[PDB]
Amino acid sequence: PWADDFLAENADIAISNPADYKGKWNTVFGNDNPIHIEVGTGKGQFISGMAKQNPDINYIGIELFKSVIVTAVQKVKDSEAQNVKLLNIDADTLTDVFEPGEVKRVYLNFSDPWPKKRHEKRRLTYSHFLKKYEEVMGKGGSIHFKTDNRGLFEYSLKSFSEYGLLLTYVSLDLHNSNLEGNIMTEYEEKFSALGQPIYRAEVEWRT
Amino acid sequence: WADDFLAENADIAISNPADYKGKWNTVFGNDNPIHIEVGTGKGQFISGMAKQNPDINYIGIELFKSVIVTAVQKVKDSEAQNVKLLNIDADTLTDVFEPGEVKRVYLNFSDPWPKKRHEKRRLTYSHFLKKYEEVMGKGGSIHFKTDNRGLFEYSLKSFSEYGLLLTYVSLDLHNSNLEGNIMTEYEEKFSALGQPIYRAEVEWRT
Ligand SMILES: Nc1ncnc2c1ncn2[C@@H]1O[C@H](CSCC[C@H](N)C(=O)O)[C@@H](O)[C@H]1O
Ligand SMILES: Nc1ncnc2c1ncn2[C@@H]1O[C@H](CSCC[C@H](N)C(=O)O)[C@@H](O)[C@H]1O
Repeated sequence: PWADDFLAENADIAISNPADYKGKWNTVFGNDNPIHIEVGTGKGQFISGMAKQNPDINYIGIELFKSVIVTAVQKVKDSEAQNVKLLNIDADTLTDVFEPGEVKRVYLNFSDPWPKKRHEKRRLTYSHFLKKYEEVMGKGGSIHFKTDNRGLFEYSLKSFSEYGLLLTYVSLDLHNSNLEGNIMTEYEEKFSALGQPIYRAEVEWRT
Repeated sequence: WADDFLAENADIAISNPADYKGKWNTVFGNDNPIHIEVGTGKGQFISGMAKQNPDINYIGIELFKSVIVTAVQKVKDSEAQNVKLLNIDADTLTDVFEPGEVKRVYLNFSDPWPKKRHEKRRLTYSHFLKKYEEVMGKGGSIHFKTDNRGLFEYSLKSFSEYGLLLTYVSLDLHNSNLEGNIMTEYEEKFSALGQPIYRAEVEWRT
């Protein structure tokens, strides 16, 4: 039972035309709380938790795989969170969806590592996407990155440094470094069970 | 008192390094690049890198004379002539080298000084980052490896805040194949129990 008409019925959580609201996302939520976005909201357990945890922040999740954003809309439907919208769009469309400074933070969780050299350009921490984040947040923004992948994290650290961003937080073992209020992602729960360390970085723009 | 073998081996352990500021090419006899290690220890590292790379001039610094003696002995057993050693504190680096005279600085398993009041004693603190810039110029780099998650985590932020560019970073050095890697004494000990060894390379922006 493949369900795509499901996303049309819940068009109040899954905005089927997000480009229309560029510059006007404050009207979409009804308040001017800061908008934080997650670029890879696979299954929406994280975004839902951060919403319930922080009612005074407006969360917008982005997902490319429609097979999995469906699960995300269901978690937002169950959590009854009213400060969560979801976009089934590609990260390259960020500048068509948000005006500079409309976004205040970007959350990156367990993104695809694309280990091969030819696929650096597809990594969500590559300078192309680093630019897209600068273009929607301005220089008053930050990136909150967590991943299990040593390769992707190692690369991301260099990529942040090369782009000129300031490292304000870095953990090389998140579940042994006490972080108050940490919402685990689906991928975080599984690789945590595996006893593998989870890396976390906070990176922000210089001003 | 006494018990110093350093006077007899004054050709490896330079007992007056401030005299040679600006003139270290005369101390070696060539213009091979000068790499320095801060916090040498028993000298296993500096000796290995010297024998491995005869075309680089290595100068190791150590504060405790009890342990630099072991370092001069390892340099004595190896036949490397491109190793000098200084029994001095990292602060006097600007009294020993002219800007641009040093090309790289090696930091291995430095003291972490975990509590906040002793941040200023850490060898990756902005004070020392300046001292390294002042002896290397903008053409220098730092090659840091340590077992300490705390110190590495801090150092990465410290490098970023100071404005240095991260060109290499390993969060598991013995699973990331590094070809020219010479293990330090402390590296061998913390390698036991499989603790991960972190490594970073940072260089100045231009
Ligand atoms: N360019 C892009 N735009 C949007 N989503 C993307 C993307 N590239 C990858 N993704 C999505 O990002 C997710 C990363 S894997 C799942 C991560 C999730 N935070 C978790 O921890 O469970 C995948 O669902 C993938 O399809
Ligand atoms: N400011 C300073 N100047 C010089 N040496 C210092 C120093 N602070 C600490 N040290 C020395 O640096 C060493 C740190 S322990 C590391 C030993 C060696 N690098 C190894 O990896 O095996 C100790 O010998 C300590 O006494």
